[PDB]
Amino acid sequence: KVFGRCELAAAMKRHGLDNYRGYSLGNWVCAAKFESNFNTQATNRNTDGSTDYGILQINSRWWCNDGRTPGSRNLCNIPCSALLSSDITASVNCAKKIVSDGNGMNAWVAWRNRCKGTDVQAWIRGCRL
Ligand SMILES: [Cl-]
Ligand SMILES: [Cl-]
Ligand SMILES: [Cl-]
Ligand SMILES: [Cl-]
Ligand code: NA
Ligand SMILES: [Ru+3]
Repeated sequence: KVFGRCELAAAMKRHGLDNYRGYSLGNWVCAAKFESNFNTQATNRNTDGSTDYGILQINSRWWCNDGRTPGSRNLCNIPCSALLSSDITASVNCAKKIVSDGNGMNAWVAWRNRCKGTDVQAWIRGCRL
């Protein structure tokens, strides 16, 4: 599914991400924009052989199992394919664990490089939330 900006904001809110670990909804929307362009089916191979999956480009090296990432973990206890679903529940639940891991949203390099410190509230501007 390719979400609209306010559609995804609404879904993330409904799923408990608004201010999760102190990160306003705009931060989550901004991260999703630059990780996946709001596309739940987004996949990208990393140089290390791992693959990132979904709306929030969660990595197969720690967080989900894809059967092809040697020496990896599956800390979210899910198949990476669950992260490509139109239903964002699995991605949100796993992102909750990632952002709680110690470095907050810096775990998402594109959040750090493109969202951090910016006017992230722009991302939820005009949404009925
Ligand atoms: Cl915000
Ligand atoms: Cl699996
Ligand atoms: Cl959903
Ligand atoms: Cl933090
Ligand atoms: Na894995
Ligand atoms: Ru839902």
